[PDB]
Amino acid sequence: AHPLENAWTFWFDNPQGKSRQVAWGSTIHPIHTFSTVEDFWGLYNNIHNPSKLNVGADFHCFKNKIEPKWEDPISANGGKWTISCGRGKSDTFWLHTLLAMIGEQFDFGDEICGAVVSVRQKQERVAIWTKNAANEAAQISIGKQWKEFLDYKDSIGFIVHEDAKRSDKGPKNRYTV
Ligand SMILES: C[n+]1cn([C@@H]2O[C@H](COP(=O)(O)OP(=O)(O)O)[C@@H](O)[C@H]2O)c2nc(N)[nH]c(=O)c21
Repeated sequence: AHPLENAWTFWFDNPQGKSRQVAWGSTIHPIHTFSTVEDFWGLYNNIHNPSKLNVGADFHCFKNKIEPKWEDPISANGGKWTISCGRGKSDTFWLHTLLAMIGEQFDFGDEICGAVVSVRQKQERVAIWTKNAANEAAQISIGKQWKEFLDYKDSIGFIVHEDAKRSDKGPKNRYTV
């Protein structure tokens, strides 16, 4: 078996139609933990790809003990890069995102906390979470390489978690790569 540098945990949360504004993530839960390339596949192969997910469901893959929540102390000062695409057109983007992450392919690897693919009504988004948004140099690098890894050519934005918390209005991208 080929061991990974870091352990990872798959997370999942299917609201089942319930609103996401009330008691958010009260059901988010871990699914599987893996620490080798082979184990990663065995899990990935027997797990619903993004395209098979119902509206409202969220699939996450975080490093070590980090949880898919803004309130997590590890992501307290972080943010995230997002890519949006049509319904059922994120299977590959998500896959490559996972491989690049577990592969420790990023120049500022420490920053990487995990990834989350969100399935919605008329769109699907894949987002990679980072530790320090105040570090513009690192984030710009993470963003560019991520697009490079997924061979994405459209501009993307980085949204600080503190701005995402804004329940009053949509968050404005801090950076764009
Ligand atoms: C990711 N996330 C989402 N929420 C809540 O869930 C809402 C919806 O978040 P979403 O479903 O990720 O975005 P969407 O509805 O545009 O598809 C957010 O506006 C917050 O009210 C969150 N609330 C907390 N406390 N922590 C989180 O990480 C978090």
